[PDB]
Amino acid sequence: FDLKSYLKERQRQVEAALNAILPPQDPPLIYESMRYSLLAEGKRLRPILCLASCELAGGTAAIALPTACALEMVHTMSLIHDDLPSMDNDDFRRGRPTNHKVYGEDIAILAGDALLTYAFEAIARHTPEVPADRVLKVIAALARAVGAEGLVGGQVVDLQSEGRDDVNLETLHYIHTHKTGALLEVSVVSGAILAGASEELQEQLRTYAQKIGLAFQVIDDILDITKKATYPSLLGLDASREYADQLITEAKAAIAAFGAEADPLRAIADYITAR
Amino acid sequence: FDLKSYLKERQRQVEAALNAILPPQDPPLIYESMRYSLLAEGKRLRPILCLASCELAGGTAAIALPTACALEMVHTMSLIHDDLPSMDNDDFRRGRPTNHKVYGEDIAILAGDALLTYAFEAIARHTPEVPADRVLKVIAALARAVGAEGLVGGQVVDLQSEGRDDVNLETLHYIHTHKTGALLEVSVVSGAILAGASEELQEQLRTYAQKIGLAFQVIDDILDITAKKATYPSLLGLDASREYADQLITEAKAAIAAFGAEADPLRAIADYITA
Repeated sequence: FDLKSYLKERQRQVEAALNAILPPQDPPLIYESMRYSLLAEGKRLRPILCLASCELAGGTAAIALPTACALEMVHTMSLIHDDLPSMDNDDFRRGRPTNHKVYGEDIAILAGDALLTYAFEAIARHTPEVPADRVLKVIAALARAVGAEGLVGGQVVDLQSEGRDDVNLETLHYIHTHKTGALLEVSVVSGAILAGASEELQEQLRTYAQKIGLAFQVIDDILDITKKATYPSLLGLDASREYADQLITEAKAAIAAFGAEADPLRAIADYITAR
Repeated sequence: FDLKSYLKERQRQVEAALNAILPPQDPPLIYESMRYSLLAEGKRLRPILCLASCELAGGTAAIALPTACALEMVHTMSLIHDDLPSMDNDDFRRGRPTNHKVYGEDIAILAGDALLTYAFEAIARHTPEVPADRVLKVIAALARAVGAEGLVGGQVVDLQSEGRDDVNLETLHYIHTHKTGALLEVSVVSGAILAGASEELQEQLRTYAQKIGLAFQVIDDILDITAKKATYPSLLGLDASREYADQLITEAKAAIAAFGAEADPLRAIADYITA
């Protein structure tokens, strides 16, 4: 399976969709700020996982593309807010000034707020050929994933953990499953819901997304060391490596029943451990 | 019509709903910050307009109460973000410290983000009986109203207008219809949509909400000078501003003139503004 080629094609398609679904409008400054962060270079993993889960569950890319775009908008608003001086205080991201360094903190906050709202608008208004009740379940699932039970909850426990000496593995698990996991889970589940997948298929994809998310975090901590409590700091390097391998095993196991449709998802799992 | 008595009863109902729909949960700090701003003293005009519009269009309070709560959550997140040092830099609001002075700017930003998301979750998850397609229309309408075409667009043109000497009546009209009007418009329209009102009834209520919003702003500007920023008095003159306020309330009551009973609370709110 040519993962490099699949990812490059899908990245191009998502970037073209994002550019078309949020065109330059009035007032020009707020649209420019939003698009400055949204159309910046990125892997587009969340939209790609949404389109791949839809296809695997028998749906078309077309029905899931608004939701795919929405997932990137929510991801983008979390980065804009996190770069703020009040939060991680970053002047640069991937070689490019951060939104607030170019437009001011006030415009950056507002660009984040407008992207979060546009995510919900795009799902509700533009999702084609899916019954309303299923589109509503996606709205509810995305709202749960991004808010205090998900992304925001994770950010808040992480902030409270800064410079503590007592951060344990339960705390680390909560932070990673909420700060990053919740949005990965809803990326795959939303694609499946739009396609009209069974609860069983939804739970399989949820398992896959949680596991690859945790795997990515364990391997990143390993690559850093290749006071912040990390998987290596608590488990030890060799135990961390085994944990990462167990997570990708359980991720691939969750989608073992399918054929060629699951190959892109299998390849993404493999790539993480190969990194 | 006893407005004082109607408002006190509806305020009690909304505050009970708000407290129940967002109970204290884990992580405790984020829920505490959210509730600190959400359950603070207020008129609850937006939820009240939602319940009143639903009833007027033949719906029940019960079908609109999650949306009513959602409108207050969005209003609350706008105040939290606006009080930030990056924006209006307010240490106090209605006698009490602002969210960021109590919890820090990071928790305040995240509490705002989590309230905006919960607004959409509450509508999608808890709206009873109303068919899904109409609940989706409310999600879309609220997203349009809060984002760059509405509240955020208004805030951005307002920020760009600070310390300009060329601010004209078109700019002032845009700011007030978008910064404050759009959320008032969607408060009444959302109630009507949930009830299954005609486009005609929706446009009548929209006209009413825009006009009372403008009327409130013109009268506030009058009361500031009665007791460089371009105002209605600075551009129109005091006596012309007074006539504009009276014309707005006239056009607002005219919009709902055909009704006879459930329009009385909306008529009373128009009257209150001119007083």
